[PDB]
Amino acid sequence: RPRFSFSIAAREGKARTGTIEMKRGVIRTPAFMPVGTAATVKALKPETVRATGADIILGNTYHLMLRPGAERIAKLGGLHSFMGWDRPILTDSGGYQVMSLSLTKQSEEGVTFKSRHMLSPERSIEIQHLLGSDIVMAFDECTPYPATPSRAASSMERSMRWAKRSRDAFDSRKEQAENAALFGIQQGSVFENLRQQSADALAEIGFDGYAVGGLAVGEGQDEMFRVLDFSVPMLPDDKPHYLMGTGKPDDIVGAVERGIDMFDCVLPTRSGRNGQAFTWDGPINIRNARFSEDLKPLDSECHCAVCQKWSRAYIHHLIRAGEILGAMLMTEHNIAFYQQLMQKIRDSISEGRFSQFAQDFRARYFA
Amino acid sequence: RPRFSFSIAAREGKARTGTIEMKRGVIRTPAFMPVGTAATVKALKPETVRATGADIILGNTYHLMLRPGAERIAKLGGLHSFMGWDRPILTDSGGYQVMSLSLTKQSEEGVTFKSRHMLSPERSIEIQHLLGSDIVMAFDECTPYPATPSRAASSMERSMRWAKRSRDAFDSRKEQAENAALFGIQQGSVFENLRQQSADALAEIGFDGYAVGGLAVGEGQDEMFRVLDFSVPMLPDDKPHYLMGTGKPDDIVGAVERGIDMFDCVLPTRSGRNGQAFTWDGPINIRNARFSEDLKPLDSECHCAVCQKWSRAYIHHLIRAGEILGAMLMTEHNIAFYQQLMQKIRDSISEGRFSQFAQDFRARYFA
Ligand SMILES: Nc1nc2cc3[nH]c(NCCN4CCOCC4)nc3cc2c(=O)[nH]1
Ligand SMILES: Nc1nc2cc3[nH]c(NCCN4CCOCC4)nc3cc2c(=O)[nH]1
Ligand SMILES: [Zn+2]
Ligand SMILES: [Zn+2]
Repeated sequence: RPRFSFSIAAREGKARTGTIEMKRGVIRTPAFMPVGTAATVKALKPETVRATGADIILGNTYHLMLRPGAERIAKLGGLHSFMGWDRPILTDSGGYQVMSLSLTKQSEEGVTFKSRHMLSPERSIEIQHLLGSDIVMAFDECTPYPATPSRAASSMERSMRWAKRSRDAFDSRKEQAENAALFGIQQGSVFENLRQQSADALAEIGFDGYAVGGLAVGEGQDEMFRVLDFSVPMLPDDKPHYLMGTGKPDDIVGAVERGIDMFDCVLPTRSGRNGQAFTWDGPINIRNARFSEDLKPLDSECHCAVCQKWSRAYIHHLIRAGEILGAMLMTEHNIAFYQQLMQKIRDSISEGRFSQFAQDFRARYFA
Repeated sequence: RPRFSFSIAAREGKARTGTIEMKRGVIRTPAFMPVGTAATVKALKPETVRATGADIILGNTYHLMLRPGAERIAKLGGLHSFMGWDRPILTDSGGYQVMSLSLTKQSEEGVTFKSRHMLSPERSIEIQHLLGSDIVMAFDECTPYPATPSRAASSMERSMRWAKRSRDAFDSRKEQAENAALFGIQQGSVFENLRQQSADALAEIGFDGYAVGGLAVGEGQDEMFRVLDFSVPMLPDDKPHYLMGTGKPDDIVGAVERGIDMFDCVLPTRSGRNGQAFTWDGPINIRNARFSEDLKPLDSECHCAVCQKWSRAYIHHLIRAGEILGAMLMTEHNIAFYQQLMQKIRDSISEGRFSQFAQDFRARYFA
């Protein structure tokens, strides 16, 4: 397999389906990436993550540099070996904590977090090298929402300067440049002209893929969709488009309708541990007393191992009792559900009936 | 398979190895039973419990009657169906909480716990029927340690009266009597004459197996062994002997040397979640900083899936980070270790070299 090759097999309107080939494996798109922030997809063995259908998982520069340490992971043979996942890993650059943990001194050089730690385009790229990430994100600044046009512009301009520095850092590291891929991240808040400037800047630098950054930060679905409407067409058509931090199933569906190829969110894992289970008729809260004697599986159509074997009643008991198997079963099902969602999306695009699928999905999910 | 058949295949001194055949499966003895108090062996799927080598698991009348409820579990098709374990289940009778949660009003009729709940020989037997346990324990009173001879005698005499009531309750329930087995529980504290009276009383009533109760309650290994020395020979030789609540690996080994066939303890599961891992060179605490960069598996000889795939360093990180996969991996290994211990015990008895195995095990484990 090549370092990186993205091929589009089918389209319907702005939506597309295809594959990313990398050295550690093939990624089917549109893809959902389970989040493995602390070098584990919470409450799941990697074999189980794979069994649900995941092709790639997400790691995090910020968290892994704090614990257990980037250099330590490298000494131990890299993140893949460490956690026992041998397929592709995408790592975020720490740019989102630059905003969410704002503990912080910011400058053109980078960000200092307070023990004190530094992040910069160069250090972020180096850390992702130490981890051995397959898909490296540029170091950026996720602009807070809401932002004035002036502040959004200043922030986006700094991010584009940091994007160039990330590109150069990545390329100066021979082994990284030859074996991994680098994605740039578009910023510009909700403003069309700034999104355009950012897209132009990123394309001039040149990346393997392009993420839409700065969204899923409280703007709401209407506004996110409005921004995607003009923003995704700005990006190179022949490269993958990654919407960072999205999201709920309806968000994913609408985003694919608008040209997005890649997704990540903690929702299936986190909310799984909190008792929310996704079904084709919408989410349920398994803690609810109405499930105490319900012998049906979490979802009536789901093909996952959890739904093959255990009842709502049992999982209800486990979650109420705070039992670890509760978290395990809920999380496996929720991740399996998301992967079944992506599979149905890929198949419907391949067959030219994605518009109808979107319509059918929503009618039932929000009944 | 029969309702219950215990066959002894080999002996060495007081130790023996053989099988218990029941309708839901065969139990190899000496056996270790993982504890599944809240209708789950904590942090493990039943398939994983089986993969470690377990033939039978332990459930608890007291806990399951409180949550989720005995009648509810019965309406849902029984404990096996509920939790997804289709092999034998032994349930304790609630007799040990009669002492540990002493919240309690006690009388010849039974025990009232405070919502208020009642337990008695008749109610305990009924609850274990509702759960669908394969091996039912008689309702007893675990005498506190230390106890005066007079108080130990009074308590033991009440337990023997309760043993008769349990026998009669069990036999009056046709489906239970035809499909499950009933074990009596010896009491009498550390006093030889009272242990003898209890054994005589239990044998006169007649049970499928006999447990040594009232031990592993703070008496220490020397005293426990001293009591086992004269107590186990009092029990019917041709029936299984179950030492309740034991224990550490050295306790198990010495107990088998003294004629015990069956064991249960929370140690591998509970201490597993707390970071203690069992190895042939003794337990280690994986939280210790010395394991932060240790690439070796938890144990160098262990055949479990955990030791095949992940390092001490990774599990150290997970446990320090409070990650659920940490508990999962530690628990799987610890239960696998206990089952490997039992297997080595069975094989050494079969080959007439158990004495040597005991000696070799201790020399290395306590080096
Ligand atoms: N480097 C980089 N990473 C991003 C990551 C993002 N994540 C989100 N939204 C979701 C945030 N989650 C919500 C659930 O709790 C955890 C944080 N929005 C995100 C935006 C970015 C971004 O612009 N840059
Ligand atoms: N019905 C009945 N059940 C028993 C259960 C016993 N368990 C123990 N010792 C271990 C207690 N564990 C120690 C670890 O924390 C949980 C309780 N000792 C036990 C003794 C009995 C007994 O005499 N009767
Ligand atoms: Zn499912
Ligand atoms: Zn192991």
